[PDB]
Amino acid sequence: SFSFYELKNVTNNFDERPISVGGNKMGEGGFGVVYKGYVNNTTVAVKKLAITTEEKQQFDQEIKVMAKCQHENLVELLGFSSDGDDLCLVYVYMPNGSLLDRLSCLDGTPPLSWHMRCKIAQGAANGINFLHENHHIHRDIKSANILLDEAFTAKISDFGLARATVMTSRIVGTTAYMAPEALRGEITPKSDIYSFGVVLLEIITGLPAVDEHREPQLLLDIKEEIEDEEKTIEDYIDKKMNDADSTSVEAMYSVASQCLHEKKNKRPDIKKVQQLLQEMTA
Ligand SMILES: CC(C)Oc1nc2nn([C@]34CO[C@](C)(C3)C4)cc2cc1C(=O)Nc1cccn([C@H]2C[C@H]2F)c1=O
Repeated sequence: SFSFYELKNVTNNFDERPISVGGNKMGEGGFGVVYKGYVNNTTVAVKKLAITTEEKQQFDQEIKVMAKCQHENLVELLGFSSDGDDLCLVYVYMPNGSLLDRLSCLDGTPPLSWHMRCKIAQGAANGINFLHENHHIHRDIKSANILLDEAFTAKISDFGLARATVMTSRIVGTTAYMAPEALRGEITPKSDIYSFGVVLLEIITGLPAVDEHREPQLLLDIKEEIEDEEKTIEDYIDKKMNDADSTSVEAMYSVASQCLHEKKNKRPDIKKVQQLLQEMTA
């Protein structure tokens, strides 16, 4: 447990400037802003939450799922702070930031090699598999919620939407990653698989999941382009790599394609996805 005074103190008073300019801001999600902190001889990440105020519930839920789900491919939650002006979650610092940022080479980081893209996709599937085995649905699988430590091990983060077939009157998620049935209110782990297909296309292409100036705007729509023979896989392979063999890139694309089936019951389950990603680099 942490106090707002101490989290405030170790974040330079929640300095909103980017790290490069001298502040503490590392990024921001839909629901908060993430700051670097240095507390008790340890670098940490501190998310200050910031949707109706009752919609506090997320803070509450994030703590319960972290208690249950601990795994090599899941971010570790260090502590929290409910006292003070805002609420705050403290996590183990992830030295290579998010997969989203490393795919865009944000702040000058080197492009991820194909070999490391392959290991990261396997690691992220392992984290999803752990969640579904423990009867959890993440509901916000995306490359911004896959973080990378100093070994480039993938760790799933941001459990504020996770849940323990069923409809909800409160649809949540990130639209550019969301399966059709999840957009329409369904709660199923089959939807996490769909979102993971989009993440696999980010990893293949280096492109963001949505781009209003791009044709097509939604990355998941390049699957139909390739199927229609309007483009090839090769047209979309990230050029910022020189170790991407054709065979294994097409193999991961095929995985991404099966994940992106419109009909949830035609999608592979996470165990099949794990097996196929394993076979890719075997
Ligand atoms: C993605 C962004 C928000 O976080 C980070 N960006 C970073 N960039 N760099 C560098 C180093 O060299 C560079 C050139 C790349 C800058 C290091 C980073 C560490 C973090 C971090 O540890 N971030 C989280 C840890 C734990 C959890 N969560 C999420 C729940 C939310 F809080 C995190 O976000």
